[PDB]
Amino acid sequence: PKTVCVEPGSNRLPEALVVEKARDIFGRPEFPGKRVLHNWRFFIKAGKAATGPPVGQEFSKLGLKAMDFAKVFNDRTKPHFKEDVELIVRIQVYFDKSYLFTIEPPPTAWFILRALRKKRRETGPVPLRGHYCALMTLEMAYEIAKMKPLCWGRPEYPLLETRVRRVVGQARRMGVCFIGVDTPYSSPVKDMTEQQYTEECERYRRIHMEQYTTLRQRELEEAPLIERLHRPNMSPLTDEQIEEGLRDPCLLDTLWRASHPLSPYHRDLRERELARRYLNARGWVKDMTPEEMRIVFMNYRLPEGEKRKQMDEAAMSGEVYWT
Amino acid sequence: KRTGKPADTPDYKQVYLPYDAAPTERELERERRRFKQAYHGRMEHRKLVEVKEVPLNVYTYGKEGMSLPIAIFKDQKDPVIGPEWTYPGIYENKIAAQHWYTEELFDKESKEAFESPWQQQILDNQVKRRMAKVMFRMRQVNMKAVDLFQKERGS
Amino acid sequence: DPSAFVSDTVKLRDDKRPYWSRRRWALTDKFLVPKSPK
Amino acid sequence: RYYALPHLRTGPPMPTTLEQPSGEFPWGKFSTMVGGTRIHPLYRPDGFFKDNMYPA
Amino acid sequence: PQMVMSRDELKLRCEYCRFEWIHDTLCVRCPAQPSHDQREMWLHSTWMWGKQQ
Amino acid sequence: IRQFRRYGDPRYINNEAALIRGQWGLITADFGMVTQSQMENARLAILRRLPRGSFTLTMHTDYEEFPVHFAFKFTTGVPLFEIMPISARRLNQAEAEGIFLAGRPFIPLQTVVVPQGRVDEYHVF
Amino acid sequence: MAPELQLEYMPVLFTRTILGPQGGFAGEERLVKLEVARKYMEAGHAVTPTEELRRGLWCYNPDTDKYDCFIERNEEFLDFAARKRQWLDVYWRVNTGYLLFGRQSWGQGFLINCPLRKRDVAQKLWEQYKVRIDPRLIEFREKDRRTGIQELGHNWCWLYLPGAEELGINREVYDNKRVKVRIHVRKMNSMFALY
Ligand SMILES: [Zn+2]
Repeated sequence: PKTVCVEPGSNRLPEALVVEKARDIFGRPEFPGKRVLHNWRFFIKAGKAATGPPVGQEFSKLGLKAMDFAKVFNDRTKPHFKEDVELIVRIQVYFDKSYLFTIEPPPTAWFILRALRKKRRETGPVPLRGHYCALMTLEMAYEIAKMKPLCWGRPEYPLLETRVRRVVGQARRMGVCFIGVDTPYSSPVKDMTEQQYTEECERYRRIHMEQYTTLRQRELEEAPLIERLHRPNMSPLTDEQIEEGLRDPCLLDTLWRASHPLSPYHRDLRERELARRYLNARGWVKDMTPEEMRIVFMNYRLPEGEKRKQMDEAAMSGEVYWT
Repeated sequence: KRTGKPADTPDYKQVYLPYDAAPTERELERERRRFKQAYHGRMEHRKLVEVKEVPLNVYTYGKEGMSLPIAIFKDQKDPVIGPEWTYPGIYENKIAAQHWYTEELFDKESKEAFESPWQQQILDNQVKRRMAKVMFRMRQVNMKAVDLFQKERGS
Repeated sequence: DPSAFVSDTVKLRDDKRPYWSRRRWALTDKFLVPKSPK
Repeated sequence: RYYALPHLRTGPPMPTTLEQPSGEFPWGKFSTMVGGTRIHPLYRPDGFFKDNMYPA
Repeated sequence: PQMVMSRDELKLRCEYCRFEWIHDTLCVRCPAQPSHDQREMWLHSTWMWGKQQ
Repeated sequence: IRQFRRYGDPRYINNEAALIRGQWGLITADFGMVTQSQMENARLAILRRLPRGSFTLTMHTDYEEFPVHFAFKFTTGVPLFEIMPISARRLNQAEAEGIFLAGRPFIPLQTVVVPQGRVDEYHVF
Repeated sequence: MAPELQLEYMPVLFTRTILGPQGGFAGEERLVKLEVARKYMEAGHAVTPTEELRRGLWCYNPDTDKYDCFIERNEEFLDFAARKRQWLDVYWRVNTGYLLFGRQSWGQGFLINCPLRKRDVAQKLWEQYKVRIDPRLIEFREKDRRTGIQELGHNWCWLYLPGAEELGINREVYDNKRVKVRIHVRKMNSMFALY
């Protein structure tokens, strides 16, 4: 009867406690900016760090005593962790033979094998066998991907909907079949008719699209400025046009000036018109009203809101160098 | 490799039930018999294959109220799968993320009919992977002649 | 007008293989075994 | 009997919609750089670890 | 050094293989692993007209 | 039976452009005579470099054999071998040529690697 | 009729579109040799042309692979078929033919002392196979563009047949725009030669 959080897609991050203690165990020692002579990666169980064969031999290659790393690691990792969870420990060794290790949640492969209740050597690529391994919903892969961000400081990025396809991809690569995908339908709901299901899905998916759009919107806002500048598509160009615009600069850059969002500085009718006619001279796109030129050429990987913001005169009229 | 793999296989815990109406074994049969075969590859190579290990219950499998044995910390409670619409762009991914031969996406972009706006991005990242494959060998060939498929293969 | 699609361009010098570049050397490879008639 | 090509009633002399596929493996001129690429030195690509790591 | 039949049958096996000229004859020299050395077969460095065509 | 020295004489250039169904193929670039034993050496040496999981090698042995001893008399543009896919594996020309490069030398007359479909003999010759 | 006198070649209506010099395209009436006409007819590719069949016929598009394509033969189709035939007639005529050349060769390496130009490829085309074409349509090989033809034995060069996309010619020939003209030059002494 219970349904925990019913809202349009606010289950994104894991809960508070996980994020917090993971914030202070999984972490980044700041890069000292020395010359790194070793970049190491290990698989080490939570409570047990050994001076044994991999890490002991590898530390004795530099003449370093492995006991200290093992001790700091064990003291850091023994509380807070369920047993038999293998962690990725990345040790960076600089030219002073001073080092910095990072601790990271298990490989995605581990999470996939656990979420499938599959131990080692039960799972392989499809053409190598010819039969799929265990079914998986996209629901599960979202909570596998929840666990691996780029930076625990900001678990949001990269955005979930993207990095899910990574996990889905790896799983697929393992021979895992899927539900919503790899098969024509989605796992059957008991309580509803099919048209109910699909009419749900059509509104939910577009709600998701809006949310995501505003997410990468503010995400782009946080970034340095140069991305909100002008990178025109080269796709509308007629290939001979592209390469002959590679043979000399003036075509490509007059094209850049001709199609630019109307902005206080770049808005001039005098130099813009003769740019358009310089392009029409050599037979670059000649059917264009300037206002559709500001459409066909615009940064395509640039998100929606800033792109309609740039296509508009008013919202772009406000930004001027004051003094 | 044996490293980085689970040495123990904990189990599924079913917290709450996704439906208020319990299904007949004849429903549980007609659903499970639907999932035993599935398609592999998307193109003129399209092969019906058999799926090993299909869960007893289809309704109760991944869709809600199940806790995943992915838990990591000591105080970590097994994550309980929430409702569908609560996961961002999941319906979108059901369209977007699947096996795409490049040809198949290219003709979609040329016909200007995309199933999803993300398939744009899916396409470009594909192309990049292919020419990445090109750029690598060109860096390897630069340093020495690396001759493709001249060596004897297997034993 | 036949001259559009029909090409008479006599190429005076035969373009050689770029040994002065390491990568353009290997990429331009003509895989061939010469055979005297029997 | 003598045999001679029929006149051209409609459309181009050299086939367009009916075009045969070339028969060369279509390595793009730009995908594998060998020759035939005329690029103004301003636009030189792919220097990502050499000169294009310090752009402009 | 192994004598290849023409320039095309030349190839660079090492990181350390170079192209080099021996008096108009093109060759490959390896400062390490000398078994890598390849001569494109051609006239002897010293030939007269009656002696070698 | 007991045909004279000149019979099934290869020395013409043929008008038929071969149609190769395999993904790649090996084609005779001249006229000559090839013994079966040679074609089996070529067959084995090719098979070695083929990724057997994704591929199958089709040889065309069905042309007439002529007395010498029994061998084949080949015109220009006759198909010999075919790389036929069992899966989605797609070879470059580099790879194809690298593969057939193994079995080429055993075949006494010159050969060219040709892509799937009708041989374009404006490009090949 | 009689088993003795057998019709040299017998008229046929084509349903599929067959590749070679004997085979026609779909919906054309042509008389071919007995052997090939029978092996076409029992294989369902061609039929014996009764009247109502001349008026319309069931042919086949290779995609659907059943004879679903109805083409009725009217004036504006008949003319089209006449042109198409008149085209690939030239095509098959030239490609099957091998034009014999004989000439003078002095000195050592195997050379014609008077190399062939484009005008006398076109010439022999007329003289032998009565193929009348504009000689500017002929093109030579790269190696022979500089010297003319000039080498003894087997040479070939390409003839460009311009118009067909309109006759919809594809896959029924070896390629759309070209034909390989096969030349053979034989050295003869002053008795039998010219030039
Ligand atoms: Zn070497």
